[PDB]
Amino acid sequence: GSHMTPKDDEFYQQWQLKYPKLILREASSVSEELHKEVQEAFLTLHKHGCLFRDLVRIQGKDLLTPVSRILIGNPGCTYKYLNTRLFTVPWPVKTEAEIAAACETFLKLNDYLQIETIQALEELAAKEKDEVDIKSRAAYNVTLLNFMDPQKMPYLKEEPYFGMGKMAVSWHHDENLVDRSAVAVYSYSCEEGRDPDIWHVGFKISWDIETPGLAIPLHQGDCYFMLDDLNATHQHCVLAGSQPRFSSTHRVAECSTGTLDYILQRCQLALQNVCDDVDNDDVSLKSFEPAVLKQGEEIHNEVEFEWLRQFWFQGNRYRKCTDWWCQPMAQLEALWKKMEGVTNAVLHEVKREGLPVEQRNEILTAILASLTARQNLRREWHARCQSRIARTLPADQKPECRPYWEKDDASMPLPFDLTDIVSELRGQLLEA
Ligand SMILES: Nc1ccc(-c2c3ccc(=O)cc-3oc3cc(O)ccc23)c(C(=O)O)c1
Ligand SMILES: O=C(O)CCC(=O)C(=O)O
Ligand SMILES: [Mn+2]
Repeated sequence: GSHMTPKDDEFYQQWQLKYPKLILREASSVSEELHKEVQEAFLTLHKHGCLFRDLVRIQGKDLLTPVSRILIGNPGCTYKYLNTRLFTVPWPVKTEAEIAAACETFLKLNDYLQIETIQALEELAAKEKDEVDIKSRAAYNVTLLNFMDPQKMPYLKEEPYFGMGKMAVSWHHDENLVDRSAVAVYSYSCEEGRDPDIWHVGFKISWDIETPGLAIPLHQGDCYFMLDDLNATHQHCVLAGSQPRFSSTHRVAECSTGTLDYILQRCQLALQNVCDDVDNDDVSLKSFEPAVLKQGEEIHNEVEFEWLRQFWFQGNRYRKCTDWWCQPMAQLEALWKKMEGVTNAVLHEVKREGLPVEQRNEILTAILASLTARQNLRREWHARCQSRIARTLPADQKPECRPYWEKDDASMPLPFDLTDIVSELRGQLLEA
């Protein structure tokens, strides 16, 4: 396989024909005011130690990301990538001053790229011959900031299909975005085919290593845009240059189950089955209808694994840049605590003498999948907090396996290990 750069005559026609949805707006087209401001913001944020490598999970393997990052965006919003839920350090939509200033900066960058994107989608629709679709597909709600110093890596991976050389980030799609939403990137480089010293973004068509890929050079302050279905039909990578580089990748996160407000509302829904006169250990339930119980235990898992464990796995490295999620995480944890009491109550009702076995088996069938999953995921999370590489990470932001309590701890109604309880309930349902 081979690739094209501006050095090739075919590059330009290839781009115009097979990539009308990829746009480049060079540093020139953006005000020097903005450049200085966002570059300063990157640099303060780096100096404050705000960007972290993530301890992600891909195809069974625990991996540190070579790139270090921080998520910034709408308050209460989250972005899930490579099985890791990033929580926004918030920007001032309708903290240590400096850090708050940088977030405001990236908010205005966001406004600018949003305008540019709408503009480009308008021109794109015009060449193809509804403005709600356009504005929603450009309504960026977060940006994921990236940093890599390539001299810090002992050995970089070779781009395997087209000879593009060294890769900072492998071929992928930006995942979990609103359908056909655009992606806008501000690239900031600290400065026989593609020049190894310059950073490039690479592109290929999915499934296809015969059509030569493109490597677009990125100089300081250059911006690129992926429009409409480009991010789905094509893969992209990042090709390392000689110097360090920052980037700001503004996206429309699909967040329909990804906001604080959403998960709080799910918790409230589970707790509608609970007599709520008073908050004590005496949890009593309004109903034991299978469908209501299933839902409650499903929500129990949702808040526990998508929110609590995800959050605390990141070693609380937010209080380094914000405390916005502190009380929300305390509130969710308490809501999850009550839900522990709920599961206990359901177990108590199952073991109760005087319950017709038909109603007992109706309940078991409703909750077994949830308690099973709660066991399996709890093991995964516990392993993932010990493991090989979790060893190394600085104790100042190393994975905490929260919530966690010992067998001896009697502030909690149930044990962390549910294996006994799962076997016992699975046996009863087979009792013929
Ligand atoms: N240790 C690593 C962990 C993750 C990735 C990586 C990927 C590695 C493999 C892959 O198929 C997709 C990847 O997508 C990424 C997206 C990001 O925003 C950041 C990193 C990746 C990589 C990589 O780029 O090869 C290495
Ligand atoms: O930095 C870029 O240009 C693309 C962003 C990216 O691939 C990433 O790190 O998620
Ligand atoms: Mn990317």
